[PDB]
Amino acid sequence: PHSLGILHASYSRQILKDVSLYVESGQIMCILGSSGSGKTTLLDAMSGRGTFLGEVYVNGRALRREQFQDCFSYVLQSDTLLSSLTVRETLHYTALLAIRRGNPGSFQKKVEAVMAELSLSHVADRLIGNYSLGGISTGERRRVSIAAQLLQDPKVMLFDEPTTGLDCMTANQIVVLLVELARRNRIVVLTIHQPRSELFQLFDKIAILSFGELIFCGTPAEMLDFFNDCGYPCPEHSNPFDFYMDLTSVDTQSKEREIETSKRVQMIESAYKKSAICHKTLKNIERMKHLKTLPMVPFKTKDSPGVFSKLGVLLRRVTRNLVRNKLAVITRLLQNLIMGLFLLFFVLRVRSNVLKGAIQDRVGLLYQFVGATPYTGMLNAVNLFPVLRAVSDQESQDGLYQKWQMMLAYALHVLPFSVVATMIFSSVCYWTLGLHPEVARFGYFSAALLAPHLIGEFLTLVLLGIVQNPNIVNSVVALLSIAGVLVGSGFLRNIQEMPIPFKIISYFTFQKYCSEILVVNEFYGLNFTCGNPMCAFTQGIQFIEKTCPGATSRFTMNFLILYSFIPALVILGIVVFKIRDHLI
Amino acid sequence: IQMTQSPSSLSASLGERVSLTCRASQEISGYLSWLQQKPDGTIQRLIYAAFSLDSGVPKRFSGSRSGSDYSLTISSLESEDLAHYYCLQYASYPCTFGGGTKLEI
Amino acid sequence: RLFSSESDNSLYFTYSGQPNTLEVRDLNYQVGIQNLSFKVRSGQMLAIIGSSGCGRASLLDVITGRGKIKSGQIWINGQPSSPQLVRKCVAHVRQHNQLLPNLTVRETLAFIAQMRLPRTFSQAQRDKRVEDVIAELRLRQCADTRVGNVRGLSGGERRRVSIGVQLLWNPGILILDEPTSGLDSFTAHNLVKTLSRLAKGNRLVLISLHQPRSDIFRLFDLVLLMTSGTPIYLGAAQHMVQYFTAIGYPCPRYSNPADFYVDLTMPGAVQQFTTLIRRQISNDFRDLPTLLIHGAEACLMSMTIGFLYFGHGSIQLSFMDTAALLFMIGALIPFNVILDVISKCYSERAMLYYELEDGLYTTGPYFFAKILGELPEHCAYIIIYGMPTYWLANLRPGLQPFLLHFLLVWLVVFCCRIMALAAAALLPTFHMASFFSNALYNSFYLAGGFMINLSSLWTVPAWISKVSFLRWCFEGLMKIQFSRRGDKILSVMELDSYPLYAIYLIVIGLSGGFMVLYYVSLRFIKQKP
Amino acid sequence: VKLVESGGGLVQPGGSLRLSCATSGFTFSEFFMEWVRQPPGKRLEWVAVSRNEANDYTTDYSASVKGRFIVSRDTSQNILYLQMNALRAEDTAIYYCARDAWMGFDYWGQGTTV
Ligand SMILES: CC(C)CCC[C@@H](C)[C@H]1CC[C@H]2[C@@H]3CC=C4C[C@@H](O)CC[C@]4(C)[C@H]3CC[C@]12C
Repeated sequence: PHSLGILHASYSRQILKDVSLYVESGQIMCILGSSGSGKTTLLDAMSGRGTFLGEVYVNGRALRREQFQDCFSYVLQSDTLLSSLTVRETLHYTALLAIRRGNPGSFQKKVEAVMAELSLSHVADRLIGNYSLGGISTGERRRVSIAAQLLQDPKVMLFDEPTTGLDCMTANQIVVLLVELARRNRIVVLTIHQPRSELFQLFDKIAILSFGELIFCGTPAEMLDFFNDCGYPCPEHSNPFDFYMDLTSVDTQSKEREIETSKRVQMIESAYKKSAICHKTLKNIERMKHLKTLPMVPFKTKDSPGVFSKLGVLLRRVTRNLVRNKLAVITRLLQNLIMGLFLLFFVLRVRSNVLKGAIQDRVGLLYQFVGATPYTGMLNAVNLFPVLRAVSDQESQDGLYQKWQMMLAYALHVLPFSVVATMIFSSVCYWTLGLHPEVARFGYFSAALLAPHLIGEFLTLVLLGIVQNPNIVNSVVALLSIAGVLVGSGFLRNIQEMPIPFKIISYFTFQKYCSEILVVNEFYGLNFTCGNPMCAFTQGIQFIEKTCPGATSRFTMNFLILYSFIPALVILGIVVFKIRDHLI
Repeated sequence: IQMTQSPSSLSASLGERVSLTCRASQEISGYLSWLQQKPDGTIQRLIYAAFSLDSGVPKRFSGSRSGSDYSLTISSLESEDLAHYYCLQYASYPCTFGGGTKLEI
Repeated sequence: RLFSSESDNSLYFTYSGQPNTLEVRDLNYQVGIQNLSFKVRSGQMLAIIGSSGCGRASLLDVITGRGKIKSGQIWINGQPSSPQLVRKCVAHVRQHNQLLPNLTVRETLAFIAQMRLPRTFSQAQRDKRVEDVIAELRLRQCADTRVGNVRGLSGGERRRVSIGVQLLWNPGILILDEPTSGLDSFTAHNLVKTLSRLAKGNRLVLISLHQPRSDIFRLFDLVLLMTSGTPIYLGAAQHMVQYFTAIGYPCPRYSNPADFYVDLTMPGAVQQFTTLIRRQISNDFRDLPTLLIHGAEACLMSMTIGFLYFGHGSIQLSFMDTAALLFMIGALIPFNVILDVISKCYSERAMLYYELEDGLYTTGPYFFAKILGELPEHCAYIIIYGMPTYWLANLRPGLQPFLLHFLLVWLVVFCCRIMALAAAALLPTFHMASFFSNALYNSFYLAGGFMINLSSLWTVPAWISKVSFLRWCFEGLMKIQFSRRGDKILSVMELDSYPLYAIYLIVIGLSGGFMVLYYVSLRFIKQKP
Repeated sequence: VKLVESGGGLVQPGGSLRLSCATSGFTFSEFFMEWVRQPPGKRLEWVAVSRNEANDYTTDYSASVKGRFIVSRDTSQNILYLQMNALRAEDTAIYYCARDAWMGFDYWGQGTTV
């Protein structure tokens, strides 16, 4: 039988103070405490996630602070899953990210095994979705999470409030399932916020934490025995859980009751320290450590696969999640189309035969396109990324993959959709407007409107990777795009006359190059008539030289410069995502 | 709540101004009153809520609050000012009185 | 002896009047609740435990009249239940507290008393009522502390402040929905003891609680056990077990009985307006971060517009450059203005709905109160955004053109603020309201006379520009800047067919129409959260 | 508003005593009635309180004299009565009879020496 032993553990202003526990396989240990108990910190300490003292013996071997990840599993409370996926597909993706053996046969075997073990075979081919729209229940989501955690075949598991946020039905069922997994030759340590009265005799060991101090730890029968030996017998029909919680809690509403409760808690802790249960636990730990006849620490199943394999798996996962959601694809493919139709409802034509509104409408169209493509990119990024970011920062602590790989897969799966959307919007709106009908100019316009879309999308992606609130990122990207289209473009400022700082700022924005390319492509071979106030621009070359004199000779280079803003930022995002694993 | 009154003794004469201080251990939010005990035994409240005066009291007494210190200031000292003075809090249960002040001239 | 018991058992604010009653006879609720029937009288505390509530509405909501059509009969004080009768005799304290953060307890209680007590009561009577409410709930040590969610008070203190607010008008029937939600064990015990002490007088208090674990079930007077809308027990809690063992269902030792049985299955309009505007001003002028952020963003945008179009130096600004500068000055403010207004409106929706449903005011004084409360900080924003940019751009010197530009910018931003208010009052959610607002803003932006010449519009875009404040603002700025300097440049364009006062009157009419739309949306549409 | 106290004397430890407080000029059932003593070594200490008609004429005493001092009231004549049992241990004071405690101690009496 395996064993877990925490000896003289501490954490620091101080959260833990000489915590020592001992659990075995086949038993289940529950932990209770108040708001200032520190059980979540203890769980994060044993799970290996800023100084930590004490030692952790697993199967007698004293494990370091580095091997905590390879032995202890942790089930979180968020329970974030993709909506447009099934149980079988999600478990297969998780196994491919964790296990790498060969043919998918063993993957399917493990998937159906962990589904039949946790009663997930009847809902194996059903979409997860949401419990409020007709999808699977919350208990089924928790079971899917537990199965994904068990796919790595662990032995010591930790549970951070698996019953909160659920009904009494689901809470009791999940408690029964955890008792099942614990009785199936495993170690399970779970935390409960408010246990019920019928769960008192179900657990094997019950511990209480108060301000980081262990008040008591033992069997419920020995718990009642020690509590009645102290002089506080539990009255009948009083839910002994809450009674022993309030008996070991501090009431901070005045300065005298607080001292009284502190003295009571200290006296109970002192009586527990001088009892036989703590001595028995200590001698059991130091005896199981020096046995030298038991096996060593059982580790996880498989190593971590290659970078390219995990990247491809994540790309396939996000592609399947995007395709199965029609709303997201429709939005990504129709945002630019709705924008173009809204602009056509106002413009509806350009008058290339008279100076009344030709240059005016053309500059307006270019400005609106340059100001609207990054807006749509940012909208798509804010609408589609946060769920993938949550999945990534939830699954990265398990040692499956990295976050920058997820960002790269997101970029790779949003590239072709944005390309197709921009191409469709251009092919629908360009020919009707009558803006120099041609094929090469059409392709140049399509590329010059596709590049800033990707630039803004990647900028919003990086900002959402570094900033948590999506609305702040939305507002900041909107303001930045407005400032860029206002300053970098020479439509309204005459860059040849703007001040030096603004002229320097305009060289770092893609809006300048985009506007220059669009002007060179539009006003190159077109003629104008005014049949004095504005008729000094009878030819488009004059307006080009007025706006951007030497742009017609820097066209191709400009394109390259545009294509220099797409990949580099992505690289920066990687670095940004690295900072992510140093900020959470 | 413990009420510390200052000073325990003071010497003054006609025409000068006296200021007694009362300090509370906790916050009472201005729920403080002042009691005056004459040498014969007659007790009478002069100021309630530390800012308002009762009916039938001379206008020479007044009260103010600086931080956590409630100051009872009496101006134009007269012969009617030889007595004992106490501060009283009634914002929390039980009600506790002040240490006292022997205003002698 | 584990809980605090060094408390005062005195009653400082009791109920004066006849005892109130509440009768429910064979009530059934659909769209669950089947055969609900009980009778409570003043002086008793009824706690409904179990799984109560069919959908988004609780049992108290369906018995009080909110919520889905009843099929029974409810009697309030001998008379049948009615919305006006419930508003006059029944008070409700929900589980979500909605109080202004920048106010204290005493000021909030005084405002609620002034908005609730009749006009014949003197100021001394209102002060005495506030003091009695404070002393009844033991809030004398926090009467000068702010209720900010900011440190402010605690959870139990905020709950007590809410109970005192709902108890200022001396109700005869009080109802509470989850009062101990999110509180500590000692705080919940003290709150239950305070509610029992309030019920000790001549009031009828009803409480909805989900799980009275150990002590909340012991401190109960009358309990009602519900399972899927069906009642099981109705009577004293201390005998509940003695009832079940009388039927053949004993409670095991060391087990809560509740869970074991649950799992088994006057004054006027001007006064109200004055109090509302005073409360709004006092709550707004104490929010330093928001005002600082607004001033910072205003100064930033104004100064960057001034530096981008810096008129001083070697070369002067051209005609098209000045046109673009004026268009940007007209079109940059609306985005931030609408965003701030929508956020500030949706940050108060639940509180406004509760105050409108409880009967404090009826959409008459709130309109002018909000207008006059947003007026001063909006005027300061207009100053900071408009005056320290006219000199940086080196525009037409003088006093009259500068004042006219300032007034036009102020009127346009006020019209934008009223439009954002109407958009917030028209749609229930933040996202759709912001989307409709940005759609209208971009439509008015494309309707300007700077991008599509204001002449290549056949019927519909021309009619849109006729009601577009951005186009009128641009035309007014152009007429102020270029006329009498000069008229031929405005004559070759289409910005000389409307004089200055005509544009001002058109802007005023658009503002009035937006105000009428906002008032209609506030009066005819419920501001449900 | 007038409060006069009477019934004071000297009594050996082990006996019992009853002091009276006559009130005039206000409604006796609509206001509290407090006994607040002042021993010489002491500064000032409230001992007994009796609530109004709204509290069912409930009484209360401090922990220093909880169990030995009993306050009662006669509404027919508006008279406060204070019965002390086992006195003279440290119960030598100038006991005063006041009206309101939660609204500030106002309209004090004259006090009787025991
Ligand atoms: C429910 C809560 C979170 C309300 C959310 C309000 C947020 C989303 C609103 C309110 C405050 C707003 C921000 C405050 C002001 C600024 C500063 C400006 O230079 C950038 C815009 C920015 C940053 C706004 C973005 C939008 C904003 C973030």
